Amino acid sequence: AQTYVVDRYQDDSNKGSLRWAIEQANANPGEASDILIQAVGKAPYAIKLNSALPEIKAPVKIIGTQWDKTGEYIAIDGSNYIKGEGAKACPGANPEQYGTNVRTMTLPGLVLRDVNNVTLKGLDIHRFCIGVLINRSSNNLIQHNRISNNYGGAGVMLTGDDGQGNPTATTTNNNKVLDNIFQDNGDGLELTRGAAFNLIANNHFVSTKANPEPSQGIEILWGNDNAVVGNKFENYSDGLQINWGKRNYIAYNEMTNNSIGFNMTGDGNILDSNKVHGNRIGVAIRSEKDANAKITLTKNLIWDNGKDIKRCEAGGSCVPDQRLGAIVFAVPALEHAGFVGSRGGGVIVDPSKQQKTCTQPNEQGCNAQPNQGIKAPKLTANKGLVAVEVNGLPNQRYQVEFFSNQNAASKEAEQYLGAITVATDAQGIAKANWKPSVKVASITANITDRFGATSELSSALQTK
Amino acid sequence: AQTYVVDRYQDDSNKGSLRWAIEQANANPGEASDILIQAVGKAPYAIKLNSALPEIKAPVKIIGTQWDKTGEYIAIDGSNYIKGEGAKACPGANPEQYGTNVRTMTLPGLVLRDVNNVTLKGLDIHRFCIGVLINRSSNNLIQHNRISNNYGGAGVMLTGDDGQGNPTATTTNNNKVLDNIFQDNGDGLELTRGAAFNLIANNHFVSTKANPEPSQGIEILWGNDNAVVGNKFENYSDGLQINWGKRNYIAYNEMTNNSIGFNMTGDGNILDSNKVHGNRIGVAIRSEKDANAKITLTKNLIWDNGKDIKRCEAGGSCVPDQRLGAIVFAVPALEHAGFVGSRGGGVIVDPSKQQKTCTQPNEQGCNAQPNQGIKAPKLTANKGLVAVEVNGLPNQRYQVEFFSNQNAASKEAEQYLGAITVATDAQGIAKANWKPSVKVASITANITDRFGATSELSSALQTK
Amino acid sequence: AQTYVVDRYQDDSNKGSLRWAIEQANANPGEASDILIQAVGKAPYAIKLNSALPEIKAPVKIIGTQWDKTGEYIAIDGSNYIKGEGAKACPGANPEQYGTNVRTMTLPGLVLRDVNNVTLKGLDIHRFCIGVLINRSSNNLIQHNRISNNYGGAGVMLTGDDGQGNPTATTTNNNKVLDNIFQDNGDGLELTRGAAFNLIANNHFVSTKANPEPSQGIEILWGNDNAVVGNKFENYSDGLQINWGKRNYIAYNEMTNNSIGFNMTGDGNILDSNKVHGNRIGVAIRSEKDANAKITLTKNLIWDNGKDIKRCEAGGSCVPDQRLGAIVFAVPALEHAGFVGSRGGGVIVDPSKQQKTCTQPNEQGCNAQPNQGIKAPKLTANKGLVAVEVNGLPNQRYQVEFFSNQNAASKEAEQYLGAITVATDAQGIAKANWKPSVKVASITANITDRFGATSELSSALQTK
Amino acid sequence: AQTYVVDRYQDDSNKGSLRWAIEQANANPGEASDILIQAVGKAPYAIKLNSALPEIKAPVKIIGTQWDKTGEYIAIDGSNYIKGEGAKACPGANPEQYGTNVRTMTLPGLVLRDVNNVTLKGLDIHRFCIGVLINRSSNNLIQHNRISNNYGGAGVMLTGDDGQGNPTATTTNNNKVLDNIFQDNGDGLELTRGAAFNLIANNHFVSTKANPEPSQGIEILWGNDNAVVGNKFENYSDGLQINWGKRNYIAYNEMTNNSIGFNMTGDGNILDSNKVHGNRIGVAIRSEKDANAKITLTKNLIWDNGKDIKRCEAGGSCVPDQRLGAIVFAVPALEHAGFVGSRGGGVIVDPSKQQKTCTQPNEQGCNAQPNQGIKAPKLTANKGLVAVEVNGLPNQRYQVEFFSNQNAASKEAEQYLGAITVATDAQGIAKANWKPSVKVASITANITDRFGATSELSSALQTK
Ligand SMILES: [Ca+2]
Ligand SMILES: [Ca+2]
Ligand SMILES: [Ca+2]
Ligand SMILES: [Ca+2]
Ligand SMILES: [Ca+2]
Ligand SMILES: [Ca+2]
Ligand SMILES: [Ca+2]
Ligand SMILES: [Ca+2]
Repeated sequence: AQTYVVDRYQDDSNKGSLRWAIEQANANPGEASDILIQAVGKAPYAIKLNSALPEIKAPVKIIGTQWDKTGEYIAIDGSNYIKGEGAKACPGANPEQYGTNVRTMTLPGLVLRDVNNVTLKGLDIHRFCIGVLINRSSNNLIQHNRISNNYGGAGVMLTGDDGQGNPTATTTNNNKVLDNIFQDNGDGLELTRGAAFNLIANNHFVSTKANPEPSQGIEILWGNDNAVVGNKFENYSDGLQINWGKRNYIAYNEMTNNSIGFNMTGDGNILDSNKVHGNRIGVAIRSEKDANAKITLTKNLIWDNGKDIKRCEAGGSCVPDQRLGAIVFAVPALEHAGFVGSRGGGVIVDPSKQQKTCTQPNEQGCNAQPNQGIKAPKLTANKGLVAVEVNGLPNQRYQVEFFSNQNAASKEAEQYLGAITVATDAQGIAKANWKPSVKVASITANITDRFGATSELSSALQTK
Repeated sequence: AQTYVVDRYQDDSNKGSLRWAIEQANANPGEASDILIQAVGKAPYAIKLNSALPEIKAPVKIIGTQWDKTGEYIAIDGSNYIKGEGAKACPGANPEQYGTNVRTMTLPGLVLRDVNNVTLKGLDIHRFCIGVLINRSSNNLIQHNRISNNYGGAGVMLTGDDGQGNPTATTTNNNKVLDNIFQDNGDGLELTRGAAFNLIANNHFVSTKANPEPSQGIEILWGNDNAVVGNKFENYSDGLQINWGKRNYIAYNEMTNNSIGFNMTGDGNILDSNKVHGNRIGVAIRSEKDANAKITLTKNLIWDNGKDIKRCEAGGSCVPDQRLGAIVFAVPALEHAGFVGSRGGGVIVDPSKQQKTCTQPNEQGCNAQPNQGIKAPKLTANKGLVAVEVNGLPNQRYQVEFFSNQNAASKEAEQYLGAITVATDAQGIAKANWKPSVKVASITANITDRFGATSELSSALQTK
Repeated sequence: AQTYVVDRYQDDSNKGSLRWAIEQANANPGEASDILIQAVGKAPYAIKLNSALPEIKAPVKIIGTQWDKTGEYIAIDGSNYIKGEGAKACPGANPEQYGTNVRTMTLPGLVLRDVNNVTLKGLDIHRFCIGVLINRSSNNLIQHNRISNNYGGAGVMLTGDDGQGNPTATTTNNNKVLDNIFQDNGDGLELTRGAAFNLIANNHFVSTKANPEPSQGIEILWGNDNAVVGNKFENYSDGLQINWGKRNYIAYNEMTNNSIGFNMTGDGNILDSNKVHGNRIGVAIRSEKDANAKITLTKNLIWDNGKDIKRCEAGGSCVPDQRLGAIVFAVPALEHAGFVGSRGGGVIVDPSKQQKTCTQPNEQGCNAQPNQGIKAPKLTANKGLVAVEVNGLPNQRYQVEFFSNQNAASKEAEQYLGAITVATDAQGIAKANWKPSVKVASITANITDRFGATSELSSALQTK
Repeated sequence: AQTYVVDRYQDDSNKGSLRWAIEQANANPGEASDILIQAVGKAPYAIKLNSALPEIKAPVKIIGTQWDKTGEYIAIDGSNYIKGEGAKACPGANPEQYGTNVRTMTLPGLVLRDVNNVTLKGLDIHRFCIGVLINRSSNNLIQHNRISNNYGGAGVMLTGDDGQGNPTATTTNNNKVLDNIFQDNGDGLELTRGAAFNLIANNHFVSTKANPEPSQGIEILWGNDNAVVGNKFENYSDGLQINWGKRNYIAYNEMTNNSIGFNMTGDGNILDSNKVHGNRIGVAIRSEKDANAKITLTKNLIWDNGKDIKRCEAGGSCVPDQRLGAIVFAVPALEHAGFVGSRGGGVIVDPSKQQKTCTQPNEQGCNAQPNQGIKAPKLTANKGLVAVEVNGLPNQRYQVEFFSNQNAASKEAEQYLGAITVATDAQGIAKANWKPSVKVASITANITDRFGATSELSSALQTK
């Protein structure tokens, strides 16, 4: 009824199996049950399934108990029933589409749907299409797990999908995802279709050359009001990509060796104090249909980008003549004309549907320049002070953030120096002087308007 | 019905006043209304109230519109009707008790109760007892405000109090508190009595010599499952104090010039990657009645403490012979025997109710050593390598974290060097060698057991 | 009514005959009656029956009273009505099958069925097919008898057979079989189809060249929870063979001149302190469908085997290239592919039904290596001490038993030296040193895991 | 419902305790439940109870899980609630009586009453009065446990007591007691008041100087039809004592350093092939009221006795002028006149109740010489052969067993040489010659009559 020992790694409905334990817990939906998976035989430890597990329908804890003793995971492996090679193993909702960058809820290892308060600890969710599907499911806890080699939807997919494809705002919330290793998953983790107020923190999102399609470490696709804090993202096309999700607080993450560190859209998203380095582009902000979306950047250390890392599975930058740097507007993705890379397994997008970024203000049938076309400030040396000039809307507040680099040739933002607040006059101009806190080589600055839209960096100002 | 301009700083119910606008919005509880407060007259700008505003009962946005133009706040000031000197201005639920370190919901400036989706922007909530009371109220947004000189309950109090004093878990949730300056409030911000899944981020919590009773920057008192990220905490008795709240994720905060940086209790709380420096004690972990509480510390930079900062308004360290350092167990607070400082305005605690921390095996009538008495590891220099010895329970996982200091005399944790995972044998011993990543002066380490309990730091090892 | 004298060795229903006495006792099922068979004429003494006796249906004692005076038996001889030569005299349940190694309850001398508390003493149950059939019959006593030349089912068959062929667990129990000579019976004694908690002790089970089919001294075929103690077993194919009976305690028996001493399967069976010598194989442990069966050996003296004794009537070892020794896994029997010998009189097994023992871990359609593939330990000389290495599962108890031989070339287990208890670490390794108790020539050891599975013997270590 | 983890060594009714688990299992009497006791803290491991556990009322397995990993026991300790020193801690049914040698069912650690199929594994049942009470309870399994320091009834007491003190024959049966260490228990194990068909095997029954009253390793007191095989008995007053229990098969046990090895009464008991050495008396056979009781000895190796080991807690031999040796008739115990030692804690026997052994054949008011006064045979050297003369009843079978000693002065039975069968003539005489199998120093012999009564040993015959 309440504790179920799993002392056999066979996949059948007889006492001792993981399947059995789940079927037992499911017959007591009211009871909070602990499913305790023992170590059996010798490392490595794996339950190789022969069919999909039944969906989880009780507030259970599935604990790989070996982690408590040696830090080793107990795998739950779908490779026996999920045949195929790479992303071809994972059909989408349309069966001619396959992989991770297509609508799909296919072939999950563990399904948390219409249920709450599930804990997963000590497991390796290995070689499914979706590792863990969390759908209309809240107050769950996923920590001290490995999530590996899931080549379909995502390693962990939190989606508020109502069934019909519409988002829900109050169903897939308040989940925690802590201290997990996400390795070689097409998309590491998805927050999508209304999933909100979730905490994703202190995880390692890593891809290697083994990954069939290295796409997004985290993809936020119409997911909202989440917190993404203190994670590391390596070797993906985009470390984190937002597709029209809103009001997510993304802070103190490290994004490195991706094509793009942060691939951004969506009104109200904030990147705060992240370390973004060793990418082709640090932060990209794309044009989108919502011309009132403001994407905020504050205190981010963004440096040592412009690396030749062209990796473009439904994101990233592979356009050869693409403008590189710390923060770059109007970078194209899957939905944009000019984009170079895969748009998804077995997908053809119609050139008639590919969106264009407006190059003149009155232009029609295009997405506005993002962040309402806000312009980087101008820096000039002025008798040992740094003089900043802001060009924006009239009678408005602007937050000027200053950054330094120890390399005098660098034109990015290696160290954060501090900020000031300025008010434009009736022509939209504001000037101000600012003494450096330290003695430094080059200085950049950007601005954030009253709605939270942040500009690109100014040209570097070289001192001496 | 939907937009209400406030063009008069008088406090009356006639068209144009803040009071009027709120009364109007309250008569349309279904309608989301914007209350837009204009600049009137000359800076500084203040609406000096003559009585409590009516409680907010509609999903409104109260915007100080001057912030959008020059970054200046429009104050809402209770000093006309909240007379008294210091904390004596603010009676508690018991009227002979006063101030911030007592049960109180008295004399708030704005009451958000039994209502959701309220936004406050551009305001200075000045000289009330509680600045903003959020009580059984969810999905609110408090940003770009100043919260000043509130000497009662807290600058912002999020409490699930049911009225009788019992917590509620589903009423006071999913709130955001972002980019605010909290200055000279007795308690900067409270998360209490069940308030959960809130995000408190990128705020400055500061106290000056003007503060009548400088207590806790943030106090978590039976508040749970919250995220506290990227804030700065200066000059309080405790930067952040937890009193028996559970499972809060506290990360990437700076705690400086407090008596205690983090004053901790409560099962499942995690301090991750915080900067804790210039305090008497960096992190204190108190004994408590729940002997199964595990408090986790991981990757925290804790250094330059042991300062002579004795400031003890319901927390802090003022005990003269108190052991100082980075991480210290069994520090007393208000509920503990041996404590030195105020236990609250007009409160006498009975010496019969003051709790003691057990010093001896088999001792009775006391709280166990916290974190289940976990012991710091032993470091020894060993053929150019650093040898660690772990002493814990048998056949268990332990996470050894290594820290370095560039000062060879420092015995704390200035820079985080990395971690290894070890398994104890049948006597509860594990050894491991570990080469420093860099060439450094002194090295410390701690351990975290399988339940998330983290030890104090080892003795420093000087390399020479 | 209560005592019936048998003073005539004719077989008829008139007063004085054995038949008469049994018919009389049967008409008083409530009365415990003594049937006292006198000596009549001169030795040898025999009642030569002309038809089957009626089945026994009262709690009688059938006493051959001559044993009380001179130790001579009074025979009950079926050779007049059981014609045929050898095993061909004894059809099975299927009449085209014949002999002892087939399902059969045919042609018994005395039938103890649906009755309890029968004593047989002082008799020679001679030349029937089954000597004494005990079937759904309990609390009986069989001692000081001879059981001879029964070439069908068994000399004594205790079976819980319900009639249809299914076992019963509570019907054929608590019987005792003590101080009898079982000579030249195909199967000496059977414990089968649920018969449990019986005591078989201090009997001599012997076969000579007269025996048509010398099979199993004792066969346990789905018999459980019995005790088999202090018997001698000579000249059979298997001294004692278990076929999937469970939890029998087999101890302090002598097995000699058999092809196999103990031919073992069945979860929970324990061989304790037996003397097993002068056989082709001492103890064989077969593969079986129950992959969780653990067969335990402890303190057995097993030596002087590897004899050229190929005798394989439904057991034994006749495979020419068969690995020989003290304890050998995966030896084939009747149900196994590769087996060499009779599979039963008039039985053809289908090559499609013959079971194979898996030779690789992932192999399909085969029985696992028995005792879960437990491996013999490794012995090495180590500064005059004996160093043992165990390779097993991680964090487990193993019981290492040491044995010596006075012949330095012997690789078996002549004398039992003592045991130690070791705990494997996280790689499944344990080492231990052990000084011999005596000064001896060669040393072997085995291991028993926590589930009671015992390994084969290690390579011999010669001390020099 | 089915598996209950015990992860806390506190004694209370809250989740995790042993008490809790038992209360839970008791509410599902139909469910077979596993109670799994974890290792908690550091070795040694003990649950110190504060009150009696509730009686066990479900077919549970109580497993100390640590044994599976390192061979260590988890103790269940009654010393907190069972105060007193030594046997004085344990009142009997009469409260002025105390200890182990009195009617008592007081203060058990685990009560198995009116319930079946209980397994105990991996535990140390420490410092109760009765360790485990098995009373009207069957098909239980007790293995791999320690049973220590129980100074009342017995370490393990199997009794068919109906409550009033009357035996039951069908209630306390088919239990197994295997591979346990019984240490410093007053009475190691009891089979009493009708308990039958139990198997007690491969246990170590040991007493040290710590034992307050070292009485009987095993006491059989009106227990019947049991098997006691392959155990070791050291340092008690009697290794094994039978008090009027019947038809027990006691075989292949080692009895050493006791005052008496086997202290015997009771019709139908058989001692077969035991090793009895280093005691004051090897085997004692007492007089008793049942003058038809026959006690059998066959193939026992009994030598090196006559040691000065006077230890007489309700058995043993302490009479100073007592006849010593291998097999001795008419040794007194508790119920006999002439006895020297304790007759039980706080027991006074009335000299009017003390039984006397008849010294003349038709003497009145006394117990007959045991084994019907059977006389040892007479041996004489006869031209290199050994001539035996038997003096017994007329026209009877006698089984002559021959024994040798390698010491020519020894008059006991060190090695078993073989047996012959003789028939007395009308004067009760039988003579026979017998060549020794080996060349040996001295030879003894005894006889066993047709009813199973065995004599003492003859005078030794010295061969030269
Ligand atoms: Ca994607
Ligand atoms: Ca995806
Ligand atoms: Ca406070
Ligand atoms: Ca307060
Ligand atoms: Ca057979
Ligand atoms: Ca047979
Ligand atoms: Ca006793
Ligand atoms: Ca007793």
